[PDB]
Amino acid sequence: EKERQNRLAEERARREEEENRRKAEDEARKK
Repeated sequence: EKERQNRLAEERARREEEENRRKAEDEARKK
């Protein structure tokens, strides 16, 4: 269970950092 939950949690965090770098490069284009 913990293996599964941690895997899903890192998948979530990776998607989150994807969106963060994405908004970052968007703002960069606005610059």
